[PDB]
Amino acid sequence: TLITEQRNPNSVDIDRQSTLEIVRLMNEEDKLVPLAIESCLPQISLAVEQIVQAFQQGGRLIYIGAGTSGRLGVLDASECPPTFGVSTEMVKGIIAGGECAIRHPVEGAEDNTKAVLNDLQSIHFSKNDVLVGIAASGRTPYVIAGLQYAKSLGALTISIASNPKSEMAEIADIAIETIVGPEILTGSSRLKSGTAQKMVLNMLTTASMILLGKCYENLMVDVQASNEKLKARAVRIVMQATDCNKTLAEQTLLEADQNAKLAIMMILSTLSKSEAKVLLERHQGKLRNALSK
Amino acid sequence: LKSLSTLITEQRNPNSVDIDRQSTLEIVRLMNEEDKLVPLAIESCLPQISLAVEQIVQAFQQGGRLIYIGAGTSGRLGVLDASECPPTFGVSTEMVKGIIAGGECAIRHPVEGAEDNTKAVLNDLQSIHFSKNDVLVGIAASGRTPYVIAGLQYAKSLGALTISIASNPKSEMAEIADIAIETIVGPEILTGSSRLKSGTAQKMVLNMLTTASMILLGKCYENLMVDVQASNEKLKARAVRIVMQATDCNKTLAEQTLLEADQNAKLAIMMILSTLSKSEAKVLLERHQGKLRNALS
Ligand SMILES: CC(=O)N[C@@H](CO)[C@@H](O[C@H](C)C(=O)O)[C@H](O)[C@H](O)COP(=O)(O)O
Repeated sequence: TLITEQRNPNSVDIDRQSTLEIVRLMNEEDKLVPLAIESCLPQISLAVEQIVQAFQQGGRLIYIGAGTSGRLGVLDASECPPTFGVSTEMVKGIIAGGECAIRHPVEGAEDNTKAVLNDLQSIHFSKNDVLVGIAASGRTPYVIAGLQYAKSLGALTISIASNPKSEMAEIADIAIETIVGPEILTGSSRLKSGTAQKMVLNMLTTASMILLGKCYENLMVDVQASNEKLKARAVRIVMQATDCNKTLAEQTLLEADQNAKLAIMMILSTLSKSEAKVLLERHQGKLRNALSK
Repeated sequence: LKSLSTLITEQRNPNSVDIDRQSTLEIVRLMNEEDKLVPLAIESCLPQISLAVEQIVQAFQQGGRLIYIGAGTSGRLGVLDASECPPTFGVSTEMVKGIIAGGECAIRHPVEGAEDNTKAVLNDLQSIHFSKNDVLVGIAASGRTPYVIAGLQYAKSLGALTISIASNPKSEMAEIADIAIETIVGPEILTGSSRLKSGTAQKMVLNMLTTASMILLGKCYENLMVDVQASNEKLKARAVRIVMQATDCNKTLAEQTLLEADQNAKLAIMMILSTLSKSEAKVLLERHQGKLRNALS
């Protein structure tokens, strides 16, 4: 009786339509997703602010889910250290069934309310951490038990689901409800619900990191340059922020240990490396504040 | 700073110059406004996506596999979409495969240099015995990731159909590939953060490539995925439910017909709706390529 499980009347003839019609239909349904997220903007906004607050108190952003949801959690978290320069501990994706569940099934993983207890305890989940439970259905027991444990510790709990008034929503402090409508292939939550979940998670990390100063203007100043594109982007970023040349950007970057934010601080302040480090620290890595003062 | 200024993926977004000073709600609203651009960008790609699906369907029918390659988020999304196919469609793990630069180490974190390593893609493709009957989909926002470029070249040299998905127009990847899909989502909210709009566009396109191709293989009755073989207890319950949902019959007929059809839900549905016996239903279904409603005339 859940929306996620309903049949979609616009896809009833999909088994006899042309290739173009099927993809047109899917693309049409896809336009529903950003609209569905729009209803959720106030809750998402509140989520970010609370996450930022938790980050400032030493807590982490923890994602849990099974199957596609858990994989999306891992995907979003994976990108935080190279984009924002933070540790792997800061945003962690946990998936039902562990490491292999990223590619492979794990029978009963989504129904194992005992395992989520172990999974959260082995990372010492605490009152200061934030738990986001992700399940299109809103009733995945693994996620439910996870949320319950987090709530019992006094931790902030966020639920992301695609059915209204879910059990997950009831438990969680903040209920994000992405009502994307019945899927094109009945029950295929990986489609619109997966897309919505990616959009929401992308917001939770991007927005919170922007607010923690993990960027400057719209430049990725905390990027970890682990390849040719990224190494060239760091140089580019320093030039964009300072109007200096390529030679000076590379030189400073080298001196700043490939830290573009530090390099920018050094160039726009004429300060030495150690003093630029000192001023940045004193303003929590917020380059704008470190230069404003 | 090399030629990155030329690529939309590396360009600055006018709407987010001050994003480090905008309020929390302004930030999420902007990300949301920009998200709206993505299905629109994919709309203009529908004819190429169609061509790609049709090619993939031929390959599936010729015993070929659908192979995804990429680095970083792209690679991960290839792996994501492929990982979902066996449970979603009741297919073998071999039929859709996701390969990511740097292997299993890259799945949770970056691997230093992996996207640059043009030798490694040769090993990765050879290790799964990539052949001319397979379809290679190269996935890269920038359209110039050398790992993926070399991937495609190797595939092309074999005579395998090649598909590229990129977010910059007229890319090197597009030049090499037979079918070029070009999702122009515009500059990201955080400059160069291709995990965002490009990642979303990538997921949407991959989802179409697998979902539409599976539908064309006849896996569906109306908008139900019915190709399930009840090899154990939990697939049986899923089969019974889908037989019931498709034919509006009761649990009794669904369970009995499942038995007579050797645990094949699709054939069970065929028997019930046609009133034909197992062997007869099998013949008629084959004559219409395993497409249920075409067979039921
Ligand atoms: C830009 C960034 O800081 N991180 C992301 C994307 O946001 C990149 O990945 C990182 C480096 C990784 O290896 O985890 C990106 O996914 C690859 O460079 C693929 O680029 P592309 O081939 O054009 O799709």
